[PDB]
Amino acid sequence: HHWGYGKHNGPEHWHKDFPIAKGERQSPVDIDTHTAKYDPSLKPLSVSYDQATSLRILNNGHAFNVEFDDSQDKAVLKGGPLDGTYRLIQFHFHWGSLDGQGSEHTVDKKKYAAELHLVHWNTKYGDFGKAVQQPDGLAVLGIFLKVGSAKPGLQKVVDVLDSIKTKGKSADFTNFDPRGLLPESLDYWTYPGSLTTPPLLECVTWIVLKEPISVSSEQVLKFRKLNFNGEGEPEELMVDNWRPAQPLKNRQIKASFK
Ligand SMILES: N=C(N)NC(=N)NCc1ccc(S(N)(=O)=O)cc1
Ligand SMILES: [Zn+2]
Repeated sequence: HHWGYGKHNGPEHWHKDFPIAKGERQSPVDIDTHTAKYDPSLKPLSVSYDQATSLRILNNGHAFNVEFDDSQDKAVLKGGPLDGTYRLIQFHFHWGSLDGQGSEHTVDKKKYAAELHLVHWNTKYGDFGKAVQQPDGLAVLGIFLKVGSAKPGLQKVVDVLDSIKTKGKSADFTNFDPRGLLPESLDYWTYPGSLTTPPLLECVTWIVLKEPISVSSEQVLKFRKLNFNGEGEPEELMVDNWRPAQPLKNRQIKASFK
């Protein structure tokens, strides 16, 4: 009876195994655009993904992760609110059963169809596992997805999903360029938060881009053909794998723009 996104094991239950679920800096949050504070101390984001080395794509029963070689500074995030270098380890998405829901963060209470999370860890901590134990261990770049025109840089991801339909399946996924998932603008909001899944550790500097990317209906429909279940188990579509907005508490979200 492990955590997930059903009625019996979903977000409202997580606190029983992970009491930090009711902590002081949980994610995601609603971003009130009028109450976000423009912060002139914030720097432009530096996204350096030209040397990224994707390796594999995995259905882990919650989402699918596209994994990167994070043994060197090949794909790094710097600048913005950050004071170190953060290596890309994986990206994944959260999405809905319908286009009207799926994002984790919200903007003036609006839900997007999905949200991309590019997960990076602060190199001074040596490994991801050590970084998640630190208040500045991770930087997650969040990008909203809306349904409209196709995202050509997503299609390579979409097309491999049939090979990792069920929990525990992986497929080699080399030479994927994550630059093809970015919007035009790197304007962002930032705040201190948490992992949005168990163990819900309060280790993340969130950087949420203002400008969404557009994906096609057909692209997101392929996400919704994935399964939470393993092969040879009853089919449960992998949909609505998002945590809803959590209390802001003693935080003000900062804007890089205005
Ligand atoms: N490196 C990993 N595979 N990360 C992992 N253990 N899962 C940990 C993890 C990483 C990121 C997020 S999120 N949704 O806050 O971006 C949740 C959980
Ligand atoms: Zn995520």
